[PDB]
Amino acid sequence: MSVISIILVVLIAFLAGIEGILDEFQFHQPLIACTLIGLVTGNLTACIILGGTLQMIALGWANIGAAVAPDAALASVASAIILVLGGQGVAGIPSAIAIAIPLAVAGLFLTMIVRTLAVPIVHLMDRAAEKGNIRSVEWLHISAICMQGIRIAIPAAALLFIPADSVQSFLEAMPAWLTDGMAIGGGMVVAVGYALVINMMATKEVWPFFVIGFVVAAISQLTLIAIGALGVALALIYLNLSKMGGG
Amino acid sequence: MSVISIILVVLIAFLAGIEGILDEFQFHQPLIACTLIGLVTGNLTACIILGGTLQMIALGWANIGAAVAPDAALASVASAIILVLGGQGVAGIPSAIAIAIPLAVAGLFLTMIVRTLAVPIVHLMDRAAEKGNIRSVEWLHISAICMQGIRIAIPAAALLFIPADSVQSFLEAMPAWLTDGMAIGGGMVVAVGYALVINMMATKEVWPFFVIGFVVAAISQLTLIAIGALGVALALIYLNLSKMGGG
Amino acid sequence: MSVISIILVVLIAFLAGIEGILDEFQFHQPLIACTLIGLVTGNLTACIILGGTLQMIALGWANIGAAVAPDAALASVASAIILVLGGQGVAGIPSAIAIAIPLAVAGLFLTMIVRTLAVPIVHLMDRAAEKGNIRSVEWLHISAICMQGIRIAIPAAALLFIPADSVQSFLEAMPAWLTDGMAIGGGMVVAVGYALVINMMATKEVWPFFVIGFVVAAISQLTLIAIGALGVALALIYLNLSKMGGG
Amino acid sequence: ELSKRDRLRVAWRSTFIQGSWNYERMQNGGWAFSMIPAIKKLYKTKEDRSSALKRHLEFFNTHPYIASPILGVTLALEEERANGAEVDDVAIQGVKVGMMGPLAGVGDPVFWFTIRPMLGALGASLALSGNILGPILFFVAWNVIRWGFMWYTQEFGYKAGSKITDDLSGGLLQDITKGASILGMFVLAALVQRWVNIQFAPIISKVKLDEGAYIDWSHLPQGAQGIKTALQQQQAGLALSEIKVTTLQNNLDNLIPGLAAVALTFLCMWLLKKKISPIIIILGLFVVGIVGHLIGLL
Amino acid sequence: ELSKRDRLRVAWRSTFIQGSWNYERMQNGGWAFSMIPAIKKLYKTKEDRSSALKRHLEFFNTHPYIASPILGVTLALEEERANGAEVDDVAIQGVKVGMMGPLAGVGDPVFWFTIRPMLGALGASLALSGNILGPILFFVAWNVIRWGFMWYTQEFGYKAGSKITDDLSGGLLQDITKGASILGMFVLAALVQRWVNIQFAPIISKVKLDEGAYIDWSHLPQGAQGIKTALQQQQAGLALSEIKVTTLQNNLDNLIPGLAAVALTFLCMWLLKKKISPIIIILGLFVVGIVGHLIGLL
Amino acid sequence: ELSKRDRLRVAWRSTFIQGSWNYERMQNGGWAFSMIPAIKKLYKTKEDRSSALKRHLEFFNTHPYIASPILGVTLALEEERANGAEVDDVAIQGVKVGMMGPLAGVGDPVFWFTIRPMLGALGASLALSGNILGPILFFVAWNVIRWGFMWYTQEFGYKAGSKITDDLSGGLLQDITKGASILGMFVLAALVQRWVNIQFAPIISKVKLDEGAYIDWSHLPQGAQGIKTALQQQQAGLALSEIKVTTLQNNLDNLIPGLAAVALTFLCMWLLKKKISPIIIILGLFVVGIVGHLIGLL
Ligand SMILES: OC[C@H]1O[C@H](O)[C@@H](O)[C@@H](O)[C@@H]1O
Ligand SMILES: OC[C@H]1O[C@H](O)[C@@H](O)[C@@H](O)[C@@H]1O
Ligand SMILES: OC[C@H]1O[C@H](O)[C@@H](O)[C@@H](O)[C@@H]1O
Repeated sequence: MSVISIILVVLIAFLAGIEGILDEFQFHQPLIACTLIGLVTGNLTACIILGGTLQMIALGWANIGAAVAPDAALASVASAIILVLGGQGVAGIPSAIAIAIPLAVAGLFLTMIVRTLAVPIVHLMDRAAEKGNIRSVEWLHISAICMQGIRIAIPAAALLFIPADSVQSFLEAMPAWLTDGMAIGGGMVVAVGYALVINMMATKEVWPFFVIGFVVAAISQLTLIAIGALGVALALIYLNLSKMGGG
Repeated sequence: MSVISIILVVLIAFLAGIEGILDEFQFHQPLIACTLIGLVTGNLTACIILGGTLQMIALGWANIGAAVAPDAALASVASAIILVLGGQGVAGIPSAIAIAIPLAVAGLFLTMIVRTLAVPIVHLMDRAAEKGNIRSVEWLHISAICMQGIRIAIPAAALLFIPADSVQSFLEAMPAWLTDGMAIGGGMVVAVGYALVINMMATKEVWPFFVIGFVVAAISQLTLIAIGALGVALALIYLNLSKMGGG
Repeated sequence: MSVISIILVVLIAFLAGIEGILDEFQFHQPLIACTLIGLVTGNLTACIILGGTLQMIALGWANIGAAVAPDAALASVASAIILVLGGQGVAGIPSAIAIAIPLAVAGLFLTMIVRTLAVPIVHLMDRAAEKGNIRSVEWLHISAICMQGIRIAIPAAALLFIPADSVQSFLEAMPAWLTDGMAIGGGMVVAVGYALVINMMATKEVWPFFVIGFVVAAISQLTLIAIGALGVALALIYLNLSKMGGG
Repeated sequence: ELSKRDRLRVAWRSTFIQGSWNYERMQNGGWAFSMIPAIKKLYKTKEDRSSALKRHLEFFNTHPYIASPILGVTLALEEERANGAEVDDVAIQGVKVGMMGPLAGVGDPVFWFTIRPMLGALGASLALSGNILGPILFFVAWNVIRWGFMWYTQEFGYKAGSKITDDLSGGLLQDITKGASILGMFVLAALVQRWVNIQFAPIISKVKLDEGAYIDWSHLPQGAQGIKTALQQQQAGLALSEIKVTTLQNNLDNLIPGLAAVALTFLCMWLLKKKISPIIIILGLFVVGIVGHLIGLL
Repeated sequence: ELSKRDRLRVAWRSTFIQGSWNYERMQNGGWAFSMIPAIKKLYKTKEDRSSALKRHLEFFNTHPYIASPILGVTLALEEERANGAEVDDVAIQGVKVGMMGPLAGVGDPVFWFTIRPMLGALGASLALSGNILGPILFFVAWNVIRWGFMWYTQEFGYKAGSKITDDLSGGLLQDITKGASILGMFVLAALVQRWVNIQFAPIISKVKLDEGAYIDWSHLPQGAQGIKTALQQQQAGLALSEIKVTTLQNNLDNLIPGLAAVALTFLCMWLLKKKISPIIIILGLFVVGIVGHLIGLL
Repeated sequence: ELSKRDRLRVAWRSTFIQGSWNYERMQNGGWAFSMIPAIKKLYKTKEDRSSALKRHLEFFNTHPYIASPILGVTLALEEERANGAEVDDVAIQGVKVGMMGPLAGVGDPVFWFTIRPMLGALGASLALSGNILGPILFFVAWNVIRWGFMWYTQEFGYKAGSKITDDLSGGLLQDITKGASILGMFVLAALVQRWVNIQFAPIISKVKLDEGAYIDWSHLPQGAQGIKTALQQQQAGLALSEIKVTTLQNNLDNLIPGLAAVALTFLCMWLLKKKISPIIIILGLFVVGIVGHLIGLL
């Protein structure tokens, strides 16, 4: 609404965008990306609930070995802006969570194109590297970082100056076959991200633990934290047995 | 209904009967005894569902060490014939599965009498064995196999030329104390089959695994396949620990 | 009702009271304190149900290392007397179990005061010990045991000669803030009893087993007996692996 | 001289190891039938044919699929004792008896209670959907693995007894026994709990609830509102009926589900340890079930 | 000379090991009472009776049932130090203190939280059905096991200290300690989660559902059809009420059930590690509970 | 001479290890950017600066947090090879490639799938209640542990390669790898089952129930009594509707829940083993999902 609010939200959106692949300070996480954007826009307690709700889903959304994760950063800011612009701070939480998830069609490709646009950047970096001008690499790196931040900075600024729902996007989307196909495909991409890391560590000694974990994760009794604690306990028992068993 | 159909069904019933104790090619299993008998009788897709439903029950129906299992082969053919003769190929599946199970009164006795009727067969086998006529033993064995097939061949042919329900059996059964007592006893005999094999392998090193399996088999969360995978994983972990722990 | 009944119930209440800290023959257990008091009062089958119901709750009510447990003995007799005096031997079981539990306000303080009142008893024991009169210590010990029995003998006798409701207690209790605060605090004290014994035995080798036990104790599938059997099985497997793995 | 296409016939006849099954002698006639070509090729002129029939008609009961190791070791001994006059007529039986228990104990769980249930469930997965590929895959895979196991184990048993001393206690051939035992115990406990119906049907007590438990279905709002009230109150945890019917089954299930099943299994194990024939035990189960339903215990 | 029917009396008096229980000195008077016949028989003429009372009235707390090993080792040492003048007055106390902790740690879980709960559940199984055999079996089996354990451990402790050096670290007498510790940790974690009620009662948010979750209990068909529609819609997963009432208990349960219970147990463990008396801790639990219910946290 | 406040700058710029992320060369520009001050201080007059840029711009992908060991080993080797003419220019690359796989495999699960989910759940516990302390604790604790790891591992890698031979296969530095692998496989299997939605939506059969299963919504009592009859019948287990709608999802769930998820994960693993880029695989998942929804399989 105010001129300070728009610049604060675009600045924090840029910060979240750079942290999207920086992935060190974790602004891109919805548990932080939705509370900083809610503290400065007025209603604060109305956004922490949405941040926690989206953080529940956002677990297991790591970018593993050249395999991106669906809506690491774009959803966290995009749903929060829609929640705060349209009112219903607590009642609009399901509405925002039903819009953050289907943004993988505009969230995954939007980051993949930015990651692949940096090939000329590294080529020019090497080009300046032959002459040994080491002051230009330390400028090109931050240029790449700011380019990465643009992909979140631009849509955040756009959302303010458009209708507060953004469920239309010019065209009402292909007749009910693309909008749900992309959604159902967004729930499968993470498997690829898992598929690499499971491929990263895979021995005949740890496969039975994979089987046990895939079995004991059955219906609605054990939470994710409970399964993690069970895995830690099993690993500790195995290591304690192995230490004395070797010899 | 045709002359070809009756001879095909009695031939496959004879094959299932010999496989009942041959237990090699698994024709006696309802997964096969109900689809071969459904493919040749017309409606095929209406019998595979019944075959799968009876296969779910038929798990854990092994004949272990002179302990027979209830209705290994007779039920698979008998329920399928009733299903196909009386119509309702898909609606009559509960009706067929409600008659396949209570045939243990006519399924276990009918097979055990045939198994004990072959003692004179091996007696005559030895009698011909003293004289060294080894061409007659290979005929007596085939005659025994044919006799084993008869116990399923005869009722299959009888079912066609009687009313298609066969829930009467001449007398309406003793007044509601025999027909249900035999039923509740048929769900208990399998314990004997386990009792021997559990007796077959029983060491102080594997009893805790029996306790764990008997505990983790609790309410409606883990399927049979899940419990099998869990057992395989536990066995593999134990063997991996033991191999390096020995020394 | 009869003069024999009152003396029998007060005698068995005294025996339960002395067994309260004797804790040897287990009369103070509701499985026994409610059936002996029901056998002699007439209706016997109407009290075994209450005894079992209170025994189910009474599991995990051990007095561990100077940490008392709520209503080890007082509740078992007090609920049974109310059940038998007011009729509804089977219908009054919930009424009795709803009064046995909230007696921790009059059950824990009433026993701890008796435990701390015996310090002068052992002081006098030492005083008679310096002169070497060993015939007086063996009298003071049963004197202390009888004093312990009094704390259960007195309320049992009082309950007979008062109205059979006993949910009044002269004053109707502080206005709904004390009677429920004490109740919710009574369900928390046992943790201290656990906290000591867990502190009594705690190594880095057994903590993962604590984690596994705390995890697998989830919603309404495994009973306490099942969890105990699981713990025994895990312990046996660990010991079997350790015995061969050492060397 | 025991050519290969004689072992082909022997292995194919091993498919008929059963069929001549008898309580007096189990799987003896079938074992003799599977050895007929071996007698035919190796012996002559009828003096020792009858000796072969006598020495191949004694007690031999084991798992039908894992029995080809014995059928290979018998040829391995027989082809060299005749050509060399190293007749034993008791070592050929000692090697048979020695591999009776362990082989049955490693074959019965793996085939009957490990591969059979998983393959049946996998086949019925597609079969319950109406797809023939379920049963087709079940048949093809089971027969392929069975025939491959029989062939490979029979050729492995064809190796002389000089290797069987190391091929009996591994190594690797003994570790598989322990793994199969563990897996079989696990699956057998699961089967004992899940698929032994000893559901009792007595009634212990019929107690009416206090006026704080039932929904009190006599003052609810009339029309589309009492519905909501009853549903919410049931979700709260209020007892459905004014009388709490309690059964012995509910009381027994509070300790461990299926306690009667494991108790009966242990009783049958103890009975079998007393050399009681399983037929008498099965008849005992039928009679105890029928008299229990007559009395009303079950 | 410590005849058998003297250790009979000693073991029977060991049943009253408690009774003289005190916060200052725990189980000291009871320990003295259980040793009175040993003092009576072996000592004389009153110079050393008082010394006996002094050296059998110090601090001694352990599990009541597993205490007969100490009561046997003390007799084994005392019957020899008088007859041979090897009186120590410090090794008889060193053995008492050195077997104080481990025996308590191996006896407390086994008897209180392993055998007591299983026996109580087994007894209440029949007791909840109205059958007296439940409590009868509980009483008889519990008495048999306690008396047998105390007698066997007492007569094992009667063996001289030359054997206790090997009978303290096995072998077999140390493995049982580890097994009991594992079983106790498992059961204690289960008890901590299941039977520590810290049920909170705040309310976080009262959000009205969107027009896609509630059943719309204002437009259903009237009579025998709306009922079925509501039941099917509930089975679908539609939210029951217009407002999704959320509690702090629900949010806390999403991490691990009973997080407050384990947190409180850890806090009490840390407090006990600071040498704080358990009575003050119990009073602290009572006061925090009452003030929490006053505030509204609980 | 690699002063401490140069390693501080190097570690701070290591926070920007990513940002110049490319599919051609992953994390190469960021790695070069993190070594700029070290190249500035130790090199001079521009002949070898270009060689340094070529030597620190090759392929290097690992976990962003556990990469400071490499950044410390490279500094340790460079500070000694220039001061001593021990130029190797292939061993400093061999050490980079040698710690590529194991470090990524011990860092990816621990940070992304072990600490991230636990801290996210813990923070959202209070966040779902409206308390800022949740996100505040998440941010503070995560950044504290991240910076502590990045600094301690960096200063440990600053130790010469004479120690890295023992600090690569422990001991303790190899057992942590196995424990992290076990925990990662467990949590990854849980994630694959729980959070891979491949919910099918075909319909297999539409069978009408027999006259013994459905509530018979045509003869129930009218008003507050039919409600009770229907609710008790539902609690009994009677089928709500006349037609038992069965889906392929229901039949597939009877074997193991989430069989499609693990099947797809294994297929993707096999595709990745064929050196196929993950980008093509992700596009394949998108296209297979959209065509499946078009056909109706999903
Ligand atoms: O560890 C592998 C590494 O691969 C890529 O560089 C990125 O996806 C990182 O986030 C990931 O950690
Ligand atoms: O393995 C023992 C063996 O015993 C009997 O011969 C039959 O029941 C077989 O099916 C079984 O395999
Ligand atoms: O075992 C320790 C011991 O401590 C105290 O003396 C009492 O609480 C006993 O009941 C307990 O057994």
